[PDB]
Amino acid sequence: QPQLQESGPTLVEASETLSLTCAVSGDSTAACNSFWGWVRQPPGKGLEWVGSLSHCASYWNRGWTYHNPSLKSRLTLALDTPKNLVFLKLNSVTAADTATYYCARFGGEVLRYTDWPKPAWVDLWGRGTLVTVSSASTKGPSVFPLAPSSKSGGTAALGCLVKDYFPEPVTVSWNSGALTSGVHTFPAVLQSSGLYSLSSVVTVPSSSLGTQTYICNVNHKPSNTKVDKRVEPK
Amino acid sequence: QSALTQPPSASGSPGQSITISCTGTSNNFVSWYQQHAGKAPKLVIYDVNKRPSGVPDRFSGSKSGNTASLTVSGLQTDDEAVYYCGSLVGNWDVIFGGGTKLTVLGQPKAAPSVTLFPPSSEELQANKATLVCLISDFYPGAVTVAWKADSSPVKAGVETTTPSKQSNNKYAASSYLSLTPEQWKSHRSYSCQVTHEGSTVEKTVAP
Amino acid sequence: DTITLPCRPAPPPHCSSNITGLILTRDGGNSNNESEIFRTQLLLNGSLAEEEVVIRSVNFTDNAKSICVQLNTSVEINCTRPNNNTRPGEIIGDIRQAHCNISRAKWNNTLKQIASKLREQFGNNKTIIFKQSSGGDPEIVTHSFNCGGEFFYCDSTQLFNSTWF
Ligand SMILES: *[C@@H]1O[C@H](CO)[C@@H](O[C@@H]2O[C@H](CO)[C@@H](O[C@@H]3O[C@H](CO[C@H]4O[C@H](CO[C@H]5O[C@H](CO)[C@@H](O)[C@H](O)[C@@H]5O[C@H]5O[C@H](CO)[C@@H](O)[C@H](O)[C@@H]5O)[C@@H](O)[C@H](O[C@H]5O[C@H](CO)[C@@H](O)[C@H](O)[C@@H]5O)[C@@H]4O)[C@@H](O)[C@H](O[C@H]4O[C@H](CO)[C@@H](O)[C@H](O)[C@@H]4O[C@H]4O[C@H](CO)[C@@H](O)[C@H](O)[C@@H]4O[C@H]4O[C@H](CO)[C@@H](O)[C@H](O)[C@@H]4O)[C@@H]3O)[C@H](O)[C@H]2NC(C)=O)[C@H](O)[C@H]1NC(C)=O
Ligand SMILES: *[C@@H]1O[C@H](CO)[C@@H](O[C@@H]2O[C@H](CO)[C@@H](O[C@@H]3O[C@H](CO[C@H]4O[C@H](CO[C@H]5O[C@H](CO)[C@@H](O)[C@H](O)[C@@H]5O)[C@@H](O)[C@H](O[C@H]5O[C@H](CO)[C@@H](O)[C@H](O)[C@@H]5O)[C@@H]4O)[C@@H](O)[C@H](O[C@H]4O[C@H](CO)[C@@H](O)[C@H](O)[C@@H]4O)[C@@H]3O)[C@H](O)[C@H]2NC(C)=O)[C@H](O)[C@H]1NC(C)=O
Repeated sequence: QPQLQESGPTLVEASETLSLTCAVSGDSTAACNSFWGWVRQPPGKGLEWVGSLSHCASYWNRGWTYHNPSLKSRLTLALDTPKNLVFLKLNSVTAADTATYYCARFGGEVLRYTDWPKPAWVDLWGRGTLVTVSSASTKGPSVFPLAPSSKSGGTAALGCLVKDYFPEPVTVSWNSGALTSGVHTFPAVLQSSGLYSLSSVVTVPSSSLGTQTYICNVNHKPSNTKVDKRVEPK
Repeated sequence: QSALTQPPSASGSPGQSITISCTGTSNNFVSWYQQHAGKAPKLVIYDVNKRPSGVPDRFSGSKSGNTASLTVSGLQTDDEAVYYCGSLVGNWDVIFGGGTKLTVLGQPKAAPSVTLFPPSSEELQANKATLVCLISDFYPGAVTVAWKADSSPVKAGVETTTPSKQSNNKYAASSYLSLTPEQWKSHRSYSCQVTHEGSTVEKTVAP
Repeated sequence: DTITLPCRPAPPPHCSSNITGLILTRDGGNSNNESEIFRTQLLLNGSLAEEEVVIRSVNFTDNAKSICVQLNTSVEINCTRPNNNTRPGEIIGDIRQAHCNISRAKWNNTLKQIASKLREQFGNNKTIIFKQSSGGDPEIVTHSFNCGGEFFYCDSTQLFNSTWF
């Protein structure tokens, strides 16, 4: 029933303004019982509070907005009471701002409060989306075949190197979907140079070597790369 | 910055009961969260002691002095998750702990398998040299990688990466060593060490 | 900065009236210097004096008789209670409490005018003491008056806890 839906650019560029929008369904943002906001989580790091608001006011204000002191300087929180939308604007972004941003529904000592409302817990969460901040431009992957042994344990392993490229992802298939059993592909590596890099690996018998060769099938949509390479040992 | 003090990891076997701590909460606006790897967090407790809808009675809240405590009694497969604690602070600000990483035991100890690869003929043409160590099929998912040149250890060009779970329930990772073709041809042999629960597994390549 | 006297009920979330006068009645136990307390208790929306506080009494010598205080300057009294009624039937938002607001210095500057006028009616040698009410009825200890048509009582004390000269 109540569902929070995150939306926006999954790949913002460095020093630009990050923007995300939540689509509330199953609750009214107009309702006085809770606050609405966000909670971010860096790749393999803790949950960080971002901030929250609610238009439900008192005699001295026209609503309430609460910010994380450090993120205050670079953020704007917004509420579209009738369109049932929540907004986040985060200006001048660094790779330090790369996180899975979650749309949060805050509960606590909200509805009937003394002096001010105390929202303290994220009662209803969203699926969350990963934003990737980068100070790097698109580059094609350098394809190099990785030759195995000539003369381990009956069946040996060979792979294909997917060097320096940006952005993610990449798809490598062996002999255009000819082999499924004894097939493997390794994940990417974020380079110190802001670039990306990965590889794949396949295990095949020694008797097949000779007139029968192996070719990996590389695919990259942004830089427009689809170059395949044959593998031969020495 | 400011964070609640939660132990980094914790373990129990199925049937057993685990009790994980959280320090820094002077009030009662204390909350606990459940995080499944490759998923979003789900609240399991609020106002110290209170459970939300359709959350089992085995999940419990406690708070003595400045320390809050969650208790998972009668552990099961679906309990293996990351547990965070949270509390209100100062006026209206909100904090989270570091999160405790829970592990449900009873998964056979598995040994890794390395597949190191020296550079290619086409790669050296562009004045480059990169060696890739391919570690796979290990349990638990916590491995350390070290690189060497003949006998002496290497500290430059290391780009080790976080492990990942495979289709066969095991974990896998890869460390990427990028150097110059000059230092590759002078030093004959190149060793790659991978340490798994005390015991290490070695591989080596020389042209 | 300002004083806040605690109140108990409702129903007007406005009032914002002015203080015109005050009801005083002293008790037994003279010792060396006279002490006075309030006893109704305060007047609102009446008739203020021309220049400076005008004070008279039924019997100045008798302790049992009421003493009249007619101020020159109107002392602002802003009163409120939790207003939000939009959601039936329970109230929502700030619960605070029922309270009446006055400015710290504004009352003290009006109180010193009474103090100086209280010296001359007893041949100077001023040592004016303001203490809590004797009792009798719950309307005497808690200021029972009218504002916005209705009659409601609430404690002061904070207003009469000073000794002058
Ligand atoms: C009858 O008479 C009564 C008097 O007798 C009278 O009562 C008065 O009522 C008025 C309202 O009607 C009251 O005024 C309001 O007070 C609010 C709360 O004030 C307290 O808190 C603030 C903030 O305190 C924290 O933050 C600062 C800065 O970081 C620190 O310095 C503090 O130490 C404290 O820090 C903790 O919390 C932080 C956040 O959680 C943490 O980061 C931190 O680590 C700490 O844990 C203080 O500034 C106040 O202090 C002042 O007063 C004391 C009094 O003793 C002085 O000694 C002192 O010098 C100060 O002057 C106080 O302690 C105010 O928030 C509120 O102001 C806001 O609203 C107006 C609206 O017009 C805005 O213009 C203004 O900018 C403020 O907006 C911010 O806050 C609101 C929420 O309040 C947000 O929604 C808004 O988005 C904005 O937030 C942004 O900034 C926040 C920080 O402020 C930040 O947290 C957010 O993240 C965000 O980015 C207003 O002034 C008044 O206090 C009453 N007085 C009394 C005595 O009762 C009554 O009305 C009368 N009756 C009637 C019916 O009329
Ligand atoms: C006292 O307590 C009450 C709560 O009982 C509290 O009221 C809230 O106050 C805030 C602040 O003003 C209100 O928020 C405003 O909403 C404006 C739009 O209002 C209309 O739409 C609301 C939501 O849409 C309905 O329809 C959509 C359809 O698509 C649906 O999804 C929604 O779920 C929802 O059903 C709706 O709730 C609202 O209804 C109220 O008013 C009607 C009469 O008009 C009344 O019959 C209802 O009972 C109800 O009270 C209405 O139809 C919005 O424009 C506004 O402003 C924004 O923009 C300006 C730009 O300058 C900013 O100034 C402002 O900060 C906003 O950004 C504002 O957000 C909220 O809806 C109140 N209502 C409720 C029920 O919570 C009071 O504030 C408290 N305080 C006091 C003392 O009054």
